[PDB]
Amino acid sequence: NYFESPFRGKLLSEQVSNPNIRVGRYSYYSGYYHGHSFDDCARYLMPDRDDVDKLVIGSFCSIGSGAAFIMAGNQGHRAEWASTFPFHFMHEEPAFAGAVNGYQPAGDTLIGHEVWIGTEAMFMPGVRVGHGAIIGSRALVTGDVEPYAIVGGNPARTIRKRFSDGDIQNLLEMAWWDWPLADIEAAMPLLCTGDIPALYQHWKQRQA
Amino acid sequence: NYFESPFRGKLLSEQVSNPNIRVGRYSYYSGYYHGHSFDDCARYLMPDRDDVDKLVIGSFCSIGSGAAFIMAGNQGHRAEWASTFPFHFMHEEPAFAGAVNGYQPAGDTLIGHEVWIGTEAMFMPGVRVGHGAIIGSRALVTGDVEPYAIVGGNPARTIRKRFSDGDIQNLLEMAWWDWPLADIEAAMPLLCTGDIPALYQHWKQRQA
Amino acid sequence: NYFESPFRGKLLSEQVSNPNIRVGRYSYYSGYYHGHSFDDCARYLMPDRDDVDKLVIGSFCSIGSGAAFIMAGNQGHRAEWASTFPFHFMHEEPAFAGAVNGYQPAGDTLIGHEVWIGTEAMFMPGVRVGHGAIIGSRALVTGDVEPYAIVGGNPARTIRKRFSDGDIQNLLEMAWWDWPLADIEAAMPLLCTGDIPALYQHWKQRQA
Ligand SMILES: CCNC(=O)CCNC(=O)[C@H](O)C(C)(C)COP(=O)(O)OP(=O)(O)OC[C@H]1O[C@@H](n2cnc3c(N)ncnc32)[C@H](O)[C@@H]1OP(=O)(O)O
Ligand SMILES: CCNC(=O)CCNC(=O)[C@H](O)C(C)(C)COP(=O)(O)OP(=O)(O)OC[C@H]1O[C@@H](n2cnc3c(N)ncnc32)[C@H](O)[C@@H]1OP(=O)(O)O
Ligand SMILES: CCNC(=O)CCNC(=O)[C@H](O)C(C)(C)COP(=O)(O)OP(=O)(O)OC[C@H]1O[C@@H](n2cnc3c(N)ncnc32)[C@H](O)[C@@H]1OP(=O)(O)O
Ligand SMILES: O=C(N[C@H](CO)[C@H](O)c1ccc([N+](=O)[O-])cc1)C(Cl)Cl
Ligand SMILES: O=C(N[C@H](CO)[C@H](O)c1ccc([N+](=O)[O-])cc1)C(Cl)Cl
Ligand SMILES: O=C(N[C@H](CO)[C@H](O)c1ccc([N+](=O)[O-])cc1)C(Cl)Cl
Repeated sequence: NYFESPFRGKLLSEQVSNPNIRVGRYSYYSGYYHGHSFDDCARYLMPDRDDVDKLVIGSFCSIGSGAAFIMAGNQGHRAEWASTFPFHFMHEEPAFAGAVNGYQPAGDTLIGHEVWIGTEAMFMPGVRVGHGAIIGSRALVTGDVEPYAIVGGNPARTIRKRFSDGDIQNLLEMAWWDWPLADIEAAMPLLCTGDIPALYQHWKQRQA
Repeated sequence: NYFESPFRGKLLSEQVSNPNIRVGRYSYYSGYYHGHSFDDCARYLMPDRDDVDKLVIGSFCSIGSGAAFIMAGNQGHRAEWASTFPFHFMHEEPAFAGAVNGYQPAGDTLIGHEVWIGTEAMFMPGVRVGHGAIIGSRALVTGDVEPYAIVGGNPARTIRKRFSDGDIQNLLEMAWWDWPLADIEAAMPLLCTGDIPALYQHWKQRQA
Repeated sequence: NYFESPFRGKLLSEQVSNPNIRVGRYSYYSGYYHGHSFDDCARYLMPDRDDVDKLVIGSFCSIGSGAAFIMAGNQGHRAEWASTFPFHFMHEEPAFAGAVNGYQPAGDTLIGHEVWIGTEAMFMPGVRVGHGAIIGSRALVTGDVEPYAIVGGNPARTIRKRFSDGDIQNLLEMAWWDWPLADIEAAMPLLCTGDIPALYQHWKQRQA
């Protein structure tokens, strides 16, 4: 097992290896219950091409065991053609030669900052998860998620948002995830409360 | 790992081994992310009896990693009896001797032709998936699916059908999945479009 | 593989090892399709502390392969604070020193008697499943379940109850799961039917 205990995961920056996975600071993944390194979480991601959708993960994300990001767009299957069979890809059968390539990209999968993904959640290709969002365990994400939204279910739904629209707006304005570590340690006492307005002030103050 | 890469699966005809799994041509399974051969996808399927429900898979199916077909009907559990405990099966405890066998078959699980199953989809016992249907990833199929229907969710729902009722009817009439490989290669250019009516004509023509 | 066959599981009492998992008699788990012993089914459960929520499982339960019980309450993450990042736990970065511990227990997870859990069902922290309940496969349980209720889905829903409200009430009154094995073998013929009223009488009789 890549992990020594269920209670201690390892940084993304120290286990990612596919060049198409760009991870941010402090972000981590604890997958003892699935034994494999974060790399294998990005399914169907080619480390060999640069013409493909990439998995981008913000900073301070906490990724739960077994999470999975389905990549490679449609994988060559086209529901809108008469046949969803990847003829073009079965290069070993001649009959299927003239077969055209039905593959088509879906765009980078983006995971914002401070996103908490529950064990075994699965993201479809091309979705974009907003900052602070919380992805429920086993939630199957079929689309974009709003910042600070709480989703869950198959298909994933917004259960509610973490803070007030206004609070959210403030949180987005000060983007503490881009703050110099020194300021993070400074505002620390306030990061451990739900007093966004307090935190906002402390911010505005120091900015001076 | 039974598979060498996430981007290349192997034919069903070349890995199936349980006598109760009947697979069609070109149908395949790509399960690098789950390491095991297709055989273990048919859960609780006995290769030793012939008095059991069988997993039948049509031709040109594309089965995603981790797919799973729950077999053995009710497995001896009966929700309608005073106790769902398989007394009859705990043959090691005498008290549970007179226990009657609550096992009961549910019927062959049938997967039509050209069915695209998403990674980690799970089918309950006895369901029948129609031709061309698309099974969303992680979708839990609790019942029959219509030809060309797109299902997904836990429990799985029809999101929509791939083509028009009429188009569908045409597609079912020419069953290109039973066409001689030679004709398949012939109509190939048209199989890579969504012009069912065009394809229908090309068919009717050649039939002459 | 801890198991020799998909058709024969092993008692809980003979494989559990974490001191915080209290299992009842005859209860068992058949997880050949997931290879690991029941112990690893209780995720994030510390065998080293006694100040933590425990997984309690009643008697005569039939636990399906891959079932999973998410423990450790919130795991230190607090959706209601400005940041769901477990600062207090990243003890290797000084900036995050004053970080307060956001961990908070959710209470023992309780699985009543005669509960039939489907392969791959997942229970959230703190839920309490009532006696006789049936948990559908892949069902994600986000809350309490009623005795004799049938749930399923992500999130799990009650599909219906196994017996009549009255029948249920009778079943709860005679709690056959606490009956001396001798009486269990006696009423055996009636335990293999859906005649709760018959069973009730047979009970009342013998009680005399
Ligand atoms: C690292 C591994 N850790 C994990 O995977 C744990 C991550 N935790 C989760 O995903 C949690 O379930 C959540 C944070 C979403 C739960 O938060 P919270 O306690 O606020 O949800 P609640 O318990 O108040 O329930 C609120 C609603 O959310 C729903 N809900 C909770 N978790 C989920 C989930 N994973 N998927 C879908 N719905 C969910 C409940 O069904 C409920 O509403 P209902 O009674 O109308 O059906
Ligand atoms: C071999 C491994 N490959 C795979 O597993 C990939 C298979 N692909 C899938 O299962 C795909 O998600 C689908 C083909 C179903 C998506 O197709 P499509 O793009 O037409 O769905 P859309 O993105 O238009 O969304 C349409 C609806 O389908 C739903 N949907 C998509 N995928 C799923 C799924 N797996 N389960 C349930 N619902 C789904 C969406 O929630 C949406 O409706 P909403 O906004 O009202 O909630
Ligand atoms: C040890 C490994 N064994 C297993 O995992 C098998 C356990 N079996 C299950 O979980 C079964 O699916 C059940 C016992 C729940 C099915 O029982 P039953 O046959 O009475 O359900 P039905 O087939 O009558 O269908 C009734 C409803 O339950 C729903 N249902 C059945 N199984 C599930 C499930 N796992 N999750 C959610 N809903 C479910 C169906 O969708 C259906 O209603 P709908 O047509 O309105 O959508
Ligand atoms: O095995 C094959 N395809 C599967 C998907 O059905 C394989 O996992 C895959 C995934 C992505 C892909 N792509 O998008 O380039 C190609 C093949 C074809 Cl080569 Cl037959
Ligand atoms: O272990 C047992 N049963 C499980 C299901 O609870 C086993 O996986 C199984 C599956 C199917 C079956 N059948 O239908 O013949 C019997 C046992 C009994 Cl032997 Cl205690
Ligand atoms: O790796 C870590 N935490 C994860 C959860 O994000 C680990 O799986 C865990 C689970 C439970 C826990 N607890 O509640 O005591 C602590 C860490 C922190 Cl040490 Cl960075």
